[PDB]
Amino acid sequence: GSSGSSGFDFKAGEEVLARWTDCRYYPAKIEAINKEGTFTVQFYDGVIRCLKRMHIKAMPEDAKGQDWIALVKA
Repeated sequence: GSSGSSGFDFKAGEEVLARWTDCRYYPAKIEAINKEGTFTVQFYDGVIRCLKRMHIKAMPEDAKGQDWIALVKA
C-alpha cells in the first residue's frame, strides 16, 4: 500500500511516458504488451523499442487535458 490506487490501466495503443537513451521522460505510446516478454513502445519521432515496466509510467492528466478530477456533480 502507502502509494495510492488512482489508476493502472495499460493496453496496446495507450499513450504513456518512458525513459530513453536520455534520462528524461518523453511522450510515447504502447505498441504491444508481453509479446516478447517486454512492453514494445513508439516515440513521437517514429522509432520503436522494447522495455520493462520499470522504465515506463502513466502520463498525468495535465499531458492529456479535459479531465474531471474534483469536478463532481451537485
